[PDB]
Amino acid sequence: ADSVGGQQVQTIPMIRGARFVALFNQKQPSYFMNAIVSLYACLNGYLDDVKVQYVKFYEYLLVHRDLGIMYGTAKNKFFYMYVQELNYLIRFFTLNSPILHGELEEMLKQHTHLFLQHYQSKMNAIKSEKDVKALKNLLYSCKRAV
Amino acid sequence: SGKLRLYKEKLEGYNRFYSIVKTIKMVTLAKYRAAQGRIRTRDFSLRYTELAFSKPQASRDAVVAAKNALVYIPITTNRGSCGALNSNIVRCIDSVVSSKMVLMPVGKRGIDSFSKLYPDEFRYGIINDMKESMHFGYATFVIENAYEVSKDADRYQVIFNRFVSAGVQRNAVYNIPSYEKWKEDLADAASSDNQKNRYLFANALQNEEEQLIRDFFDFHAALAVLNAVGENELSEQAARLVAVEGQLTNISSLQQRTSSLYNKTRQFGITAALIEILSAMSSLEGNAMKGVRRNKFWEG
Amino acid sequence: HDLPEGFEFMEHKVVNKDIHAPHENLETLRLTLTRQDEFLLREEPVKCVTVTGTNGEYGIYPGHAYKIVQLNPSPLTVEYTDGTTKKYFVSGGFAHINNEGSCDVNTVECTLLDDLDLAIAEKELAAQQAALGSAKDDKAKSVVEIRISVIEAVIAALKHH
Amino acid sequence: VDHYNVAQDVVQMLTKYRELQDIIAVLGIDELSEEDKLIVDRARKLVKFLSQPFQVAEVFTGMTGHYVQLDDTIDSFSGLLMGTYDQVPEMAFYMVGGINSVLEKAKKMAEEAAELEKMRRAR
Ligand SMILES: O=c1ccn([C@@H]2O[C@H](COP(=O)(O)OP(=O)(O)OP(=O)(O)O)[C@@H](O)[C@H]2O)c(=O)[nH]1
Repeated sequence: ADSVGGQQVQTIPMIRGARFVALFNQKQPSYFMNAIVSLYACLNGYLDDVKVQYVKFYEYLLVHRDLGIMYGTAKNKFFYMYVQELNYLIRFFTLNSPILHGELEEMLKQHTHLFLQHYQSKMNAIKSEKDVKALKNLLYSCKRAV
Repeated sequence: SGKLRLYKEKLEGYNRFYSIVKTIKMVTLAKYRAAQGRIRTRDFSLRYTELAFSKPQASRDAVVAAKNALVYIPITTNRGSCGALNSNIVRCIDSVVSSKMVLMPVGKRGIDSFSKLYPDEFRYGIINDMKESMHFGYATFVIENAYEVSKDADRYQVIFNRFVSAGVQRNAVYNIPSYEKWKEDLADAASSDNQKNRYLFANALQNEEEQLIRDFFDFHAALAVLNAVGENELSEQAARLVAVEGQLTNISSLQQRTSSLYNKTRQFGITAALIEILSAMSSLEGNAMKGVRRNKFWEG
Repeated sequence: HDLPEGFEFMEHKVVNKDIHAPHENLETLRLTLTRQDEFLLREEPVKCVTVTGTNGEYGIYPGHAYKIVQLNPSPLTVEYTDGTTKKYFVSGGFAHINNEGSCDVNTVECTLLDDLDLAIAEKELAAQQAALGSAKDDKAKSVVEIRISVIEAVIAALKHH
Repeated sequence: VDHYNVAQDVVQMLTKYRELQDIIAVLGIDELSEEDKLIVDRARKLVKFLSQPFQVAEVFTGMTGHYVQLDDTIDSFSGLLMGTYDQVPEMAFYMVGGINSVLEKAKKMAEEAAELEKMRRAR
């Protein structure tokens, strides 16, 4: 409310509120594991370096893709987002538990590092008449894809 | 119902008029506290400027003998909402109006207000964007233009606002006599016992060369202008914060008056609609007539 | 409708010593170093102050005679009774010295000599020197020479110590 | 997909423009940021570009109607959203058809403005 006029200053609470208010957009219901993981990542600051426009794309890669496996860097033994049966383990054991907390942070840290290094870097370097349109279409598709 | 929602729309606008004004209060409570540093670092630059120009003269003899032009340089704010500062300054200027009055007001509001009100005395005005700090260069720009407006001027007078405290903003006047009249008074303060406090100061200037004296005169004149604009800014931000409180309360009173009419309207609307329905119900009951009862009355 | 003069709100006036009065032995000079209506030092007791006026350098100690000095772009030294030194650099202004033991040095700009950079000062002189060669007219050359004088004074001031 | 995306962007811009209008009303257009004024300038063109003269309302309007194709509308709005026509005068979008009519009206506006300037110049 005070931000609207006066050049909003981006404190950490604001840096994370915007991501939360931009993860809330969705078209189809989200599987519990995908939703809880994404909220946890934004809660601990893994998206502070991610622009608000690319949050949906970041979430899509986290859910439907695996950057660590793509670049041969993943070290987690069992905690992978493609294991859809981890949902009940997460329900029984909270994310803030030694069983899952260690691997969860490792995956989020690795995924965040790869995304910033490879994808967002190219996004900020888009200068063309067709690439911009392709990027815009991609972001809109990811908005209603997860 | 539209009538009820008319009030709701009206209150909807009022409810956000407050938010925009509330954000403005926050904006103007940053700049007030940013310019509060002057409060600490003022009241010491103008010490020998007092001796140069401090002359508690009468308010009639100094304007009745206006042999040459008198150049007034009122200080006014660019943006409105400041309060009564500009209005008072205009009253202070209206009270001095003369045949030999030339105006070089400062600020967009000053230009617009003084251009329309006194149209054959206004010449042109100075405008500064409130982007940088009030510096010496701006003051030098005020003085240079003032001289070119009327070089053969009896006096150049700056009418500004002094910020005594957060809630006190008085009107102050720096009067700068031109070189000829200043050096004449400086000559009398030196030779004569009159003006004792200025005796040593005047003789210490007459010993030096003339160009130094002229530079001294211009330099201290600039400082006086710099103090006035600096103070007028601090009074401006302080006044706006106060004014932007008055608007909040006015917008709160309206919110309490349009809410009552909204809550009074819904109560009346419910009552009237219900009354209409019951009137129709009674009309259809009244028109109805019971027929002859076909029962065995004898067997009772 | 009489208006107050802007000096009535200022409560620190200048005290002048009547000429027909006994002398006092003073060991402290009350210095007031000011920039753009802001005092860097306020009635601050200093042992001595060294200032560069147009004629030359003046070393002002307590009891110095009444004088007005037109400063030039140059360093200014302030030495406290501790013997500790504080060096500023000024671009211009005036210095009023009173026989009562006060010195009010009002400058357009007064910056500690530490803040100034010698590397920046040197490259800037080179740029203005090229302009002075190609400076269109006499007025432009005079303005450029004003900058060079200040720059060389700054460069010389820092090279001194 | 392009049709859906363009429509949503238009709606969002119009919604934002209405909120910014309150600030323009209270603070003024000057106090809006660089981004906000670009939304304002683009949104106003959208508001006027939605208008269209119908072939049956010639008597009411006094101008010939236009029949805009679906593809032309999508492309015209898509370019407007991304600022392809930021330099076009605002009134060029008022009571016209496709983008081509906008350019023609802007050209006509430029010509008459030049004539007025020439008349003033002679004076
Ligand atoms: O031909 C002259 C004579 C005098 N003067 C000027 O008149 C003034 C007389 O100054 P003073 O007589 O009061 O003192 P002083 O010689 O000690 O002055 P400084 O060099 O210490 O400043 C000085 O400022 C001197 O430069 C000239 O400029 N030209």
